[PDB]
Amino acid sequence: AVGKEFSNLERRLENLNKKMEDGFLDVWTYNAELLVLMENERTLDFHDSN
Amino acid sequence: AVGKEFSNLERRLENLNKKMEDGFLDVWTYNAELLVLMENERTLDFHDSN
Amino acid sequence: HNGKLCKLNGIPPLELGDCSIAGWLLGNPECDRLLSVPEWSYIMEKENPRDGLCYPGSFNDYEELKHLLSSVKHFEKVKILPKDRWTQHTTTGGSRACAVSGNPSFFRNMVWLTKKGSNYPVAKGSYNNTSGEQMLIIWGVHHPNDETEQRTLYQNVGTYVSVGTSTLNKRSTPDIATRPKVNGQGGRMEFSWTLLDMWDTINFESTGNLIAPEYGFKISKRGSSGIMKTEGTLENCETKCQTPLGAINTTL
Amino acid sequence: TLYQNVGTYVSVGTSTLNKRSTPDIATRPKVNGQGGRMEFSWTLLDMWDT
Amino acid sequence: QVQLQESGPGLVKPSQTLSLTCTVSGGSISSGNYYWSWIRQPAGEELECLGRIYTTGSTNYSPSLKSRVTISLETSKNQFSLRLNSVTAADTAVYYCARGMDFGPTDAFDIWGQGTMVTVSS
Amino acid sequence: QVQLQESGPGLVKPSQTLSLTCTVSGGSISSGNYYWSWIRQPAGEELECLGRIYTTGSTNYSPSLKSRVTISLETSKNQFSLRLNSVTAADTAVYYCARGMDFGPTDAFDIWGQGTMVTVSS
Amino acid sequence: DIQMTQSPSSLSASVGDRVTITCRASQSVSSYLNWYQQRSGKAPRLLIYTVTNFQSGVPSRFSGSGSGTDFTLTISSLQPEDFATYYCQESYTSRLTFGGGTKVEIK
Amino acid sequence: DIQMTQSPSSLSASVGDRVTITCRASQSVSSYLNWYQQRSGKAPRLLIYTVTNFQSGVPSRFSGSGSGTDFTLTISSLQPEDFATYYCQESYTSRLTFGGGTKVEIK
Ligand SMILES: *[C@@H]1O[C@H](CO[C@@H]2O[C@@H](C)[C@@H](O)[C@@H](O)[C@@H]2O)[C@@H](O[C@@H]2O[C@H](CO)[C@@H](O[C@@H]3O[C@H](CO)[C@@H](O)[C@H](O)[C@@H]3O)[C@H](O)[C@H]2NC(C)=O)[C@H](O)[C@H]1NC(C)=O
Ligand SMILES: *[C@@H]1O[C@H](CO[C@@H]2O[C@@H](C)[C@@H](O)[C@@H](O)[C@@H]2O)[C@@H](O[C@@H]2O[C@H](CO)[C@@H](O[C@@H]3O[C@H](CO)[C@@H](O)[C@H](O)[C@@H]3O)[C@H](O)[C@H]2NC(C)=O)[C@H](O)[C@H]1NC(C)=O
Ligand SMILES: *[C@@H]1O[C@H](CO)[C@@H](O[C@@H]2O[C@H](CO)[C@@H](O)[C@H](O)[C@H]2NC(C)=O)[C@H](O)[C@H]1NC(C)=O
Repeated sequence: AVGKEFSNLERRLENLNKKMEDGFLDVWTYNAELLVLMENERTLDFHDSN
Repeated sequence: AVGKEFSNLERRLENLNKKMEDGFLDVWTYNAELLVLMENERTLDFHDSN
Repeated sequence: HNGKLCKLNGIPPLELGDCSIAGWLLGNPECDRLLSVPEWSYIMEKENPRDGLCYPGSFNDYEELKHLLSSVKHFEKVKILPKDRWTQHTTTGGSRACAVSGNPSFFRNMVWLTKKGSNYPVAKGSYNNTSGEQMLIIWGVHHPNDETEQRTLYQNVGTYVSVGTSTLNKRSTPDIATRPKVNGQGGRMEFSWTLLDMWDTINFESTGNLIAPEYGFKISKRGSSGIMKTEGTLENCETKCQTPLGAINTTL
Repeated sequence: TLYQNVGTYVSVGTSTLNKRSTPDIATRPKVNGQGGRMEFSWTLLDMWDT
Repeated sequence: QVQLQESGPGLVKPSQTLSLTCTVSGGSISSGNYYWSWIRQPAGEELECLGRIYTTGSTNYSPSLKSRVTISLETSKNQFSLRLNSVTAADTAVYYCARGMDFGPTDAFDIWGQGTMVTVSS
Repeated sequence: QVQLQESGPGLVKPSQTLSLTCTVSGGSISSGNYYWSWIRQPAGEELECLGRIYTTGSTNYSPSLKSRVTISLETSKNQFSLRLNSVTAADTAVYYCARGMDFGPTDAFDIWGQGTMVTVSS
Repeated sequence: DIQMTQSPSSLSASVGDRVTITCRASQSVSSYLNWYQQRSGKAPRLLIYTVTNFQSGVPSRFSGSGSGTDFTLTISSLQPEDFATYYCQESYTSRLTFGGGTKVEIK
Repeated sequence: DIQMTQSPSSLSASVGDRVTITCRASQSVSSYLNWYQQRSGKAPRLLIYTVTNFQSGVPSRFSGSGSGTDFTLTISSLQPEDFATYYCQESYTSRLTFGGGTKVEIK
């Protein structure tokens, strides 16, 4: 369950929750895009070598 | 040192600790398995091309 | 996505509509359509809900409670302290702030205890939690904005409210002070909550300013979830993953 | 019976700590035979501090 | 101790405007959970609520009077006033300034002024 | 102010059961850090603890009596009672109801009842 | 709107007598009924602010009772100070109306 | 189990005299020794609840002292009200035993 409730005196904590979400998001986005690009090059090379 | 002690009024915080652990675990598990699979295909192709 | 808000893994959300969690649990006079309490797997709440605390106030550890309740797939509302047990106190008060059809009223699940006759005998009561499962108990303290108000409603001025269990030890006193008026009132109610374990006893004691629960809530499911903020309503559909914009049914 | 005085307090402090509390006298469930409770607190006293 | 003091008595003609001012002393009119009202008592009759004004400026007027009566709050002088338009002979009465307690469970007129007599006639 | 009142006096025969009930007034027997006990005083002798019962229901009985004596707690009536089985002539004594203070550093009999005489004879 | 009834319209009593005044609501008003003592020529004084709850300065001889629709004001022992018109008021509704008023007369 | 000894078994004194009663434990009981005043025909009354600490209502003339194995109860100035049998009790152990009892007699 993504998204947590924080009070107005917990901004320094809300910000950590935000950082994990943004952090993991950059990790997954970067990896997902490179995984797709790397696989597509390998895929096309595979078919041409076949 | 993995694992932290939280009180019963800190569940919203305990849950973030849990999320980092589960989060990093999915990142490492996914990457470790694809790293092994990608390397094994490259390894076998390497030997066959040699 | 589907564009629909669906049941998650066959279990519907709690649908609060225009109410907040505190409104629902305290019994805001305007949240009496939420008493259906269907088993839920997530809570659906309108962002910036209106039907919150009809009497201005605050709720302690509110975020922690909001988190707790997302796991409670189901509550049984239990009449722990019938309001007619306080034979020496007035249990019929209310406020125009919570009025229904022009008449003063109050939160439906609580008793505003005030003075009867010429006094406020120490109010006491307890419950031994023999319900078979852990209960959520909510109570609060009334903070007047005047000395006149404190005397008129409670007789005693140097009052306190004390609550405890085998693990809880809480005592507080009212803060009498001038405050800005919110919803017509310069007064404030402060709510607190605890979980009473099985076979444990909760003991209430007060010399004034106590809002006692009439009902508590038995929590019997113990899972994990969150609160989704959306202005829509539940449709008769099912999903595996739900977003505020509607459900997602994919394998990707 | 134990302390003579009723409106008591306990006050502790250092160059950084300023803590004061009073006892809560109230009926509580008995735990291990006792309806009483002890509350413990702690601090770190730095060097040469009092 | 808070006191409410009404302005003096007088005679007005039909179709005139009745105007009474209540001076509040001993505290501010914007201070607590209170409301002010005017209560009328024709000699020999029951007390009648003419209307109320809350410390926050909200108002409520009685059905037989609301098309004619205005009550207002002046914080800078700690004063309240009653304005009744289109007066008739039937409005001859004692007019009292009163301070009501707006406490949720308790709603009552705690402080009364002395009452000012207003006569309406030809 | 808490008071302890014992049931009335009497005569029992050997091998009978002694039964005394203490009524507690001025507070609940389940309220604080207290225990109740019965103390015996044969005329001319030292006070003897027969046994104790805690507010939580835990009990302790003296070695010469434990095979014969039972003490019980009845919360609904604020009462305690002493049951001594197989009485003999040697058990003739004054029996007192007493409230002990179970405070960690302080352990003493704070409130005493008046004492009920029980005679055991043929 | 709730209609009020109050009776007796008047009743005489001696000093030292027990005096009871009855106030009835056409609809329940819960506990939101207050009482006032008006002396002739003076503004009304508050006696009871909620049923049974009396105002500071009010003699202990003034004891309210009742609920919902049927309420009583009891003067346990009438004094020379109590020859007044008593009024009840229902504050449950938006119109804070008063009852007819009961006059206590000297016997 | 700890054996108690108390002495004198009796002692007479005049009103106004200094009176001391000695209580001895066969084993240390720390500070857990209390004292009682029993009047003939009445239940015992608590005087001292821990060594040196007296009960409310107990005259200041009753002053406890001592530790471990040797304790004293001192009456600074004997009154007509004090002709009683005094007992000490050791509450350290599970058996809350009493000493023999010391009778203060009129001289
Ligand atoms: C709160 O309530 C519990 C439970 O009480 C029992 O169940 C309720 C639903 C009602 O029907 C009650 O009338 C009923 O008593 C109380 O705990 C119970 O206390 C009794 C002793 O009084 C325990 O009995 C003993 O148990 C031991 C084993 O531990 C045996 O060896 C003994 O022979 C004897 O049977 C009972 O087990 C215990 N039950 C539970 C679930 O703990 C509790 O004391 C009460 N709290 C207060 C403050 O009164
Ligand atoms: C707590 O204790 C410290 C240390 O006191 C010293 O060491 C202890 C182990 C004992 O042996 C003490 O008897 C001994 O004094 C106190 O701090 C010390 O205060 C003195 C002044 O009274 C300082 O001396 C001066 O230092 C300046 C440099 O800052 C020189 O220019 C002066 O000529 C002179 O030598 C001393 O340096 C200082 N030491 C430390 C470690 O801070 C401290 O005051 C005391 N606290 C209280 C409340 O008494
Ligand atoms: C999630 O989507 C899948 C795919 O659309 C649904 O599975 C099948 O959908 C086709 C139509 O596209 C039907 O003809 C099949 O009969 C469905 N399969 C089964 C086993 O019923 C799946 O039902 C959808 N799940 C939810 C909860 O909506």
